Amino acid sequence: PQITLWKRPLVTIKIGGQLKEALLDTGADDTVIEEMNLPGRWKPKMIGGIGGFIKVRQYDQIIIEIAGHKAIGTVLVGPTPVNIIGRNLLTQIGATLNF
Amino acid sequence: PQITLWKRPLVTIKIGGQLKEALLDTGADDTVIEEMNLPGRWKPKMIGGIGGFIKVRQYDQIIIEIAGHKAIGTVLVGPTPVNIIGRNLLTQIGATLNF
Ligand SMILES: CC(C)[C@H](NC(=O)[C@H](C)NC(=O)OCc1ccccc1)C(=O)N[C@@H](Cc1ccccc1)[C@@H](O)[C@H](O)[C@H](Cc1ccccc1)NC(=O)[C@@H](NC(=O)[C@H](C)NC(=O)OCc1ccccc1)C(C)C
Ligand SMILES: Cc1ccc(S(=O)(=O)NC(=O)NC2CCN(c3nccc(C(F)(F)F)n3)CC2)cc1
Repeated sequence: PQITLWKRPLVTIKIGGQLKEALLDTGADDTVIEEMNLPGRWKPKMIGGIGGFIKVRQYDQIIIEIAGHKAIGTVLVGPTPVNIIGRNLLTQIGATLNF
Repeated sequence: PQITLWKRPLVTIKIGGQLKEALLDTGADDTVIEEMNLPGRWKPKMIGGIGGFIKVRQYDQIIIEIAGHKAIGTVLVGPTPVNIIGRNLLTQIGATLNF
């Protein structure tokens, strides 16, 4: 695809039989989601935001379809105001910024 | 150019006749920049993201060069831990997410 940026880059993501939407986010080191019935336990983490720092729940080896493409990685769950797909998962599906 | 994303996409910018580096941020609705005086009048605004909210001086019709591409737009001035060229100005230089 070749997505223009006049609106938010929200794409259909799927994860362990859960259809959702998410934000392709070139300024996000990590992928961060609001909830999902993920692999039980989670090693805790801290992530950096514009308005301070938040505590999240890290889950690894996570299979996720993004916009068609398959991806494997580290989905954090945290108090995010929108499902964010960061560079860790954007790399694998070949996603690049262009101008 | 075509920017892969294994690292942060920081680029050279020129703003207020001052050279900076700044992160190309497709999740950001607005453009946010660290302290500096710009010309013209500002008006208060709060923006929010991860961690919570910050306060900003919003400036308008602010001429800005980005990886050597000219652009007029709204630019927010406030204490971000990083300069962010969000979607408002990305649409001007013709930026797209390609995969
Ligand atoms: C996703 C995170 C991992 C990411 N943070 C990082 O990658 C940081 C630097 N690194 C990191 O987490 O590494 C691990 C760690 C941290 C420190 C040391 C060791 C361990 C991040 O906060 N990403 C943001 C940029 C950033 C990075 C460096 C430091 C400061 C800010 C935007 O790209 C990202 O797009 C966010 C997510 C998002 C998108 C849209 C909606 C709300 C939040 N947007 C924003 O912060 C922007 N806000 C918006 O687009 C609009 C204007 N506001 C909004 O819709 O907010 C309403 C909202 C606020 C409050 C609660 C409910 C709703 C923007 C203006 C800066
Ligand atoms: C391989 C390939 C090359 C070129 C193209 S394109 O057709 O010249 N450009 C384009 O289509 N832009 C927009 C429309 C489709 N869209 C999108 N693309 C993928 C996945 C999702 C979804 F649903 F999950 F959200 N949405 C937004 C961008 C296509 C394919």
